[PDB]
Amino acid sequence: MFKLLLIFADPAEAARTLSLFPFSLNKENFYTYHTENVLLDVMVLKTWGYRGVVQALSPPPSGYDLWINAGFAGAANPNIPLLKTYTITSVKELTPTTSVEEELEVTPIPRLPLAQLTSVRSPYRDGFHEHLQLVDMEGFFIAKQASLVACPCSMIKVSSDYTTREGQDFLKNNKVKLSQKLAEAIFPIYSSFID
Amino acid sequence: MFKLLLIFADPAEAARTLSLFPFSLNKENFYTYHTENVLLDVMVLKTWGYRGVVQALSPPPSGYDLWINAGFAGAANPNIPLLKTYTITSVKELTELEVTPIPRLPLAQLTSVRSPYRDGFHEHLQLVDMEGFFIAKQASLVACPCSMIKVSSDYTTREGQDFLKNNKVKLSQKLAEAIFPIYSSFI
Ligand SMILES: Nc1ncnc2[nH]cnc12
Repeated sequence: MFKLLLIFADPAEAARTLSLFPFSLNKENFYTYHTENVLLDVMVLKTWGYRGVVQALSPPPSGYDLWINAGFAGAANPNIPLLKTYTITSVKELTPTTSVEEELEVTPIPRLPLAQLTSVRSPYRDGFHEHLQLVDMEGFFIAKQASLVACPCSMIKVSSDYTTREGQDFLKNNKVKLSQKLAEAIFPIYSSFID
Repeated sequence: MFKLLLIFADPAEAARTLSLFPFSLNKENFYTYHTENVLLDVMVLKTWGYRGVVQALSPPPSGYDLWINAGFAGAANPNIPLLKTYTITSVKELTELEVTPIPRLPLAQLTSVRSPYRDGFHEHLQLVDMEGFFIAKQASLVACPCSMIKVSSDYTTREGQDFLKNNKVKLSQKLAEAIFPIYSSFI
């Protein structure tokens, strides 16, 4: 029996995927669905408050066969069109006050185009950048927690906004469309693990 | 822009497919969704069988590039397992028309009847429904290709509907999981 964990940063990202299957809330306060040989669970990191906390995935969930982090990401290069779904090859956490970085490889999803991801704490609205592609908040954290349970981790990121002040309105106004692109990319993955 | 019409005979059969996209309700039982490249419309009949087809699809809508009739079907041969999604190659009325198969689905032939068929397996039948023949006839009027997705929902023996009633969610979800990739085939 194949056990797949989906991880979304927030409810908006998760919404359309949660519509795809008849999930139920379990007694542990997260969403679950199973059929045939597949268990499909969903966890949402930040449902409350102004920020996510480390205990959202600490200790990391044990026992799954694959984690997929699906979410929105800002485009920091104008050559990335919006509303486009990518899979991630590597994710780096960047600390802007020191320029110190860490970086982990992640497992690409078949048939999605490849991109690099940088995770940063604060929303990225500085502008465009020579050496950034997609930018999110939680990707590195999730990949690093996955390493603690030796579970492979893949990422699906949809381009949600250009990383400028003016560009944030597009994210504000297109959350349903963006969440739908995530759902459409997740389905063929789920389907490939039916035995 | 590709234009797809999906037709379901009742809301329970349609329910999980309608959960797949953030459809807008244009009018009673008529749902619409689009991206730039694909228009996806869903019609749910207001009653079953030939009467419901006539009410909803006469006149037949023009302008679509494909019609898909998705629904529950009875299995009239014990060699057909239940909870299995098939695509249809031909359809006839028990009392014939080619149908366009959806790729990567098991193949079956369909017979459309005007009353719930419970006569057992004593005929060379495969899957049995109430709407498909009549929907294919309407699609022909507008020279539109027609495909059908039929999930085996009961055996055509007495009280066989109990399996369908117990498995409504799973059956409706099987239809949704066959429909979701078709939408993606046009992007
Ligand atoms: N047994 C049956 N007869 C006719 N139409 C059906 N649709 C589903 N089951 C059926």
